Amino acid sequence: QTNPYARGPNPTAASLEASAGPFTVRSFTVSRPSGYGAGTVYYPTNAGGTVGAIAIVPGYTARQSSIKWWGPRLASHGFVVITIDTNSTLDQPSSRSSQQMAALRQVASLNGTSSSPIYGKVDTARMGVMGWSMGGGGSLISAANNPSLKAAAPQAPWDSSTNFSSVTVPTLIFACENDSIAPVNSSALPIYDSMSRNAKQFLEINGGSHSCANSGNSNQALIGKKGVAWMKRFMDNDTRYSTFACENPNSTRVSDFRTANCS
Repeated sequence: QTNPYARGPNPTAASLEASAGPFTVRSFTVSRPSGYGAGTVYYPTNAGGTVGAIAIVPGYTARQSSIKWWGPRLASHGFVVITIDTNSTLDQPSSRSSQQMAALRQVASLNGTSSSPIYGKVDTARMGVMGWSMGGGGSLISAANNPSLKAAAPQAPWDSSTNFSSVTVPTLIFACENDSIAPVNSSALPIYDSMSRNAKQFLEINGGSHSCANSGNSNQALIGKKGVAWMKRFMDNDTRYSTFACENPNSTRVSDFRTANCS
């Protein structure tokens, strides 16, 4: 009769492009991180039911400030988000994946802790992974090793191997056209091309440097619209987002677009 995971009013193009969605957002610092360096948790106060969880990791030498804007933007549409700092700023993708999954593990334990702000707010069976550069490589390793994850959306990914043909998780890849650290022709695009068994999408930002999807970027309307809709459609099975998730935006800010196995 109804989707038990659907939350919030019917989405529109304007509402997905605004800086904030429908729910009020609060946040707190993790007092004693378990297996990673530091973490901030963003959550909705009034979503009307339990919601899925997303863990986000930055890149080599980077910290939480680079990916922070995703916290309030995703949480305000009905998600619990944890953004992390790694044990060392110089950790490699394999280690970054380990710490991303330890962060999801701790969010799950906080759901059962009555003193926590997110006590009872999380559906621990529905989780997803995001991250930038080496942390986006780490996100793909996480999905390849843990196929119960519901969604993946790395940005400017990099890894020592481009072969991710074992990934069965729905994966959205954000790429930046003018990336000189993890160039599209030698990382993001071969990574996308290796995935043969999943719903997938490739979205390359016109004229974008390596940090084209970080906090402060000038395409937050489009990037945020696509990120929220992808997570809504595949973590929540919410078919109100099916067109927003799979469609070609037909935008002057996208220089390359590709999708497979979506509808």
